[PDB]
Amino acid sequence: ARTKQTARKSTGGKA
Amino acid sequence: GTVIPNNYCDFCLGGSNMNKKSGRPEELVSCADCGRSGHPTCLQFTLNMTEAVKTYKWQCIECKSCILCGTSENDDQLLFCDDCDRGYHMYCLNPPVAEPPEGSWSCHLCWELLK
Ligand SMILES: [Zn+2]
Ligand SMILES: [Zn+2]
Ligand SMILES: [Zn+2]
Ligand SMILES: [Zn+2]
Repeated sequence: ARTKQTARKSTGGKA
Repeated sequence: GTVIPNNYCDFCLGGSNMNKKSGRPEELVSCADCGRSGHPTCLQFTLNMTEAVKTYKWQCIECKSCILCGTSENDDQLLFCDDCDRGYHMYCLNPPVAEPPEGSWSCHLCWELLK
């Protein structure tokens, strides 16, 4: 499952 | 408010006419609150998630607020639905949840709609 925190960490390419 | 969707993807800088990562045209999805945009594939969304996020006021990771209480507190506890990307605090669920599940978790709205 994703949380905001894990999603931030796995989507590093976001400006 | 003063929101205008950005015409470029935060990840690859391409517009809807050309995703620079894939080399294909691809629509942008844009945050309802801040206007930041991304190609769904750059956001790593499935195709079904892509369709879902276009049906409601999707928010980007930074703006995401809990559907149930409306806050953006406790990033470590704000689950994102794996079918629609809406955010729910684990402590706003009932029964509340102690840890993010392994593998997919989907919200009650999607459970109602799809099953
Ligand atoms: Zn892109
Ligand atoms: Zn946003
Ligand atoms: Zn909440
Ligand atoms: Zn959902």
